Amino acid sequence: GDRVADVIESSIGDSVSRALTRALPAPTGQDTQVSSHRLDTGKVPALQAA
Amino acid sequence: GDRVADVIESSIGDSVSRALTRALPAPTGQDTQVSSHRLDTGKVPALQAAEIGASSNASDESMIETRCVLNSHSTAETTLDSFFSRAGLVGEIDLPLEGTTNPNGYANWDIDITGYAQMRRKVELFTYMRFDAEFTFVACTPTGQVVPQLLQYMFVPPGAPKPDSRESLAWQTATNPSVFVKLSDPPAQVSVPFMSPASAYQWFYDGYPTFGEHKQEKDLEYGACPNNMMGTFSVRTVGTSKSKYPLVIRIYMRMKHVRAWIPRPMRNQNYLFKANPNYAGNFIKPTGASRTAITTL
Amino acid sequence: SDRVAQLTIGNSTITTQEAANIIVGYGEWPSYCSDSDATAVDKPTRPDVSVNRFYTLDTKLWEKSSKGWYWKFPDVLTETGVFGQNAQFHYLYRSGFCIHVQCNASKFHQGALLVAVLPEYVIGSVAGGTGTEDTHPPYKQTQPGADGFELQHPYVLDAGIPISQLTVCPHQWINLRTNNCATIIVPYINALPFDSALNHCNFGLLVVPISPLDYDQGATPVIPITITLAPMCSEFAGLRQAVTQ
Amino acid sequence: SDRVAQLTIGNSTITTQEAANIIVGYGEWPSYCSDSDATAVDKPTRPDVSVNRFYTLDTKLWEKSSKGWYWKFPDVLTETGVFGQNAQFHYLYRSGFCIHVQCNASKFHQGALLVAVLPEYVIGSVAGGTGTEDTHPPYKQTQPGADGFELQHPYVLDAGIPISQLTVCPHQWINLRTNNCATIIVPYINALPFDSALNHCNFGLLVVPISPLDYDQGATPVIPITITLAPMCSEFAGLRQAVTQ
Amino acid sequence: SDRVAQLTIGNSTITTQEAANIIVGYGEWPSYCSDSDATAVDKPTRPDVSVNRFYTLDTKLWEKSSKGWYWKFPDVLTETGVFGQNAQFHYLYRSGFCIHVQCNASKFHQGALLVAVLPEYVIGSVAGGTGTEDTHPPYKQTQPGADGFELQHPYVLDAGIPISQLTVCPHQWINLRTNNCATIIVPYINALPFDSALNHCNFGLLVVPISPLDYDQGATPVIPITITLAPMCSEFAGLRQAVTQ
Ligand SMILES: CCCCCCCCCCCCC/C=C/[C@H](O)[C@H](N)CO
Repeated sequence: GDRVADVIESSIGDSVSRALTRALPAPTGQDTQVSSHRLDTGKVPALQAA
Repeated sequence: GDRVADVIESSIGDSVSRALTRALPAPTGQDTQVSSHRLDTGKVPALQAAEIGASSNASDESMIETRCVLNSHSTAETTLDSFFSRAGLVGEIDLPLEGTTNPNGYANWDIDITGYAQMRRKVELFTYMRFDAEFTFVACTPTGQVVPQLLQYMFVPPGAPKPDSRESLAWQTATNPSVFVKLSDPPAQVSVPFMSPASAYQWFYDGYPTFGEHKQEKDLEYGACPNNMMGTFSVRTVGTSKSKYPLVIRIYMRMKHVRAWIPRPMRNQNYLFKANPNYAGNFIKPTGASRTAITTL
Repeated sequence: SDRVAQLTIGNSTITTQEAANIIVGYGEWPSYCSDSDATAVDKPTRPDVSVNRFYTLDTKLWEKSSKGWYWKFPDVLTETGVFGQNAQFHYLYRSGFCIHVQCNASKFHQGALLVAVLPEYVIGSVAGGTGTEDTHPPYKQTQPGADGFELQHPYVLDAGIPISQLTVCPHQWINLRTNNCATIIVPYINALPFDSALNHCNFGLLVVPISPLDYDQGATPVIPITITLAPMCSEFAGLRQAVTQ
Repeated sequence: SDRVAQLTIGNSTITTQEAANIIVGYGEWPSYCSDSDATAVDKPTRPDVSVNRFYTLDTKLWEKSSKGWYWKFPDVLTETGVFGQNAQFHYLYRSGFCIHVQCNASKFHQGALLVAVLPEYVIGSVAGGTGTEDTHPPYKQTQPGADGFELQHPYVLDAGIPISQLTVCPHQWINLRTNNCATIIVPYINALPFDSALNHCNFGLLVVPISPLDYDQGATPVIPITITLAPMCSEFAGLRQAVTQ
Repeated sequence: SDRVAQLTIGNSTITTQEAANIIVGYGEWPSYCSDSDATAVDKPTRPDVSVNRFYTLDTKLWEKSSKGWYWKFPDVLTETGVFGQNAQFHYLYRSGFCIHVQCNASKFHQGALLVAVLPEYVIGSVAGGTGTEDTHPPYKQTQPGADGFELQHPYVLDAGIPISQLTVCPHQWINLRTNNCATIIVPYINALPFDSALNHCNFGLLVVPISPLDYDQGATPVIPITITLAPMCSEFAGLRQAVTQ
């Protein structure tokens, strides 16, 4: 049987496909919520990294 | 009393030594735990900074895929007493019949373990050492023959009168400890306590023992520690007439109950003088062997 | 959070924006002598803020061909300020230290300094080269003062000990690419609760460039190394008339 | 916390200090074949650490006039180490991959690499220019091996597909101003649970410089691009005598 | 967390990656006039997004011998967009402001700009040098418009007030070594709840280089200074036919 730790704790055989995303229903286009002027530092949605 | 805030709240007098580390038992080498492939960002055990001055703490598990190994290798033999409690030559006394060194049948050996590199390199690894001593005296003729000669070993503490002749009055040993053995007997063996005025012997003393100008005549006083001058060893052939046999006496020292402080780099140059770190200036040799090129073995 | 630091003691403050953490010598902070360790019966004096302050003693110029320098403690302060006055008037001595070596360069300079603290750093002579001459280092070399002393053979540290094993002592690296300062806090290291501040040097500080300084022609050629240090928990005992050496 | 990363697998470790996060191909980690998806009846071999390790296969030099290069998987490893030996001895194949492209420069260099993974990247010929000739790419071009192959027309990727839409595939950008490495984790992408590791190439990796490399004269002119990759969850089945191609 | 910032208002967004926090003038955000402070009986118009947006009005070139420039508010916007149209059609005026000065350079450039907001910045003349001539500044100097005006004697700010004490007003420093932008949010500063947007200038913005710009020959010699600003909580009242000046 399995007596060595590297076999007992081994992840070999884990056939589940870890999916970081899950499908969500979207019958219509996304709604647009109210926004106001926002003047703050440190936090910046505009600057991204492609 | 204390009424001002800077005195009431003062930390002056706090004699506790804040120690960031505490000793933990470690009878055996550390076990190796199971590890698996690890693919993550932001966290990185491999990259370290020797810049800080601390040894890198990266483990086997954090670098490569390791198995589970129960390490039962004992660490007992690397302890201070295991490493140091082995008798080794520290001094040699010659008692010739006709000679210029000791033709009087006696010899005074100033106690110092720096006369032989084998012992000196081991003891000099630490700055401060506190230990007991066990001295064994192996005496024989230059041909290795044992002869029926009766000897006296006297311990002469610093300040006690040094014998000046084989029949000197100092040999009455009314206060000094003395050992009377024959060469046919097994080598004499005694235990010597920690006799230094300091709390620990210091092999390196970066200073001078007395005040004043240190001119050329008063220049040998550098590096000499009076707290290590444990005294003189006096040996003589017990008799009024000259001994029939020439004798050479080897003194072996074995530390025990050893405590050590302040490790320092191990010597890598040939020793030249007792109680002196002098080295051959023109003959400075590398610590290890060399090779023709760095890209080949 | 680890690169910026500020050390304040007494009436002096030292700041740094490219620090590399702080090394506590042998994992032990400086502390006053306990009553079970003290041997002198007279009450010691603890001047506190008048002596526990950062002293900037001298500035050494790092060059592409420099061999290294070393300073002796508390020799460097035996003739500096109220600390030196107390060390001269008092026979006994006990203190820790906080050594801050400054060496700042640009992002286009390179080089590495090994800043280490070696207790009881006994300096030996070259023994006349061959080794048949029983020489001793002069007073100006065993007790260099505030000017320090340039090593002749940094490989053996002028004492027959390889510098490759010097890192076993409390040490920090000044690698100009990352950090421009090294901070070492050294407690009192001696076999005695007190000792003479003039005759005995508890430890020696070594600053040896392991990787030679380099830079293309045009950059600032003067790269100074400045030693700043502050005694910690200083005690003095055995007052008498002042003694100069 | 996102710029420094360390990838360890098998007995190999790859570090990076200017990373740009990790892309998981199609949001799916490599995994072993489920018993409801497997079709072969023989028990597959899973050598684990002997094959799941980072292989550094070749180094390409980025130049101001480079067009781009592509590699085929697992062709690049069909002749490398225990993984190649297993792929030769076993008919069936299944594995994921973790591709780490290294391209390091200085703060005065500029340029952008597009590192993308295109499954079933079928290479086409130029059809004799006019298109009246029914040519096929040679064996050395369809299966370039560990040396990769330089694209002739990177705009169409030598396959009639614009590179402007290549970003729809799992991709990362090596823009020398910020990051010097691109990490892409690609699961097994095929219509079959297992396939031949020699005949079929599951996907092709493309490294095409979109913004040309530039630097003033005097800076380091050799900017190498090194591909490092590690199979993940590798399986093999259908053992027989070794087959070289 | 303090160096990167994004200001969005109306339909305009201004970003910055080397910001130096945000200064709120006198610790007070712009707000609408309270009913206990208003004196006009007509209902004011609050166009909101059509006027509360970032206007980029002009670009000034910073030189090694520049003396400094100043702008008058809301003069700079009396002739710009829907805000200018409303200011022309309406007698009364009330608004705050958010002034964002952009001045970007490289890591090898040096210099410091003092960006300050001085309410009721009355410009005086040189009085013919000796001071015996009772001159007044021309219309083009008291109301420079969107082009601003270059200071003649920045030491006295052309008004007999030393610039050394200008920091008592809401101010930020553009030191090219660290930050390339200065953000000042100024509420309505007047002794009246409303005032004419044409005749009265509530405050003047001063951009004076205190440390001269410097750089070795070869670097980019054109270092522009761009002023971007956005009215906040703008109100208007007393509508009539448009008035141009
Ligand atoms: C039969 C009586 C024997 C008495 C043995 C006394 C030995 C005491 C042990 C330590 C002896 C000092 C060893 C040398 C210390 C320093 O390295 C040197 N003094 C250097 O100056």
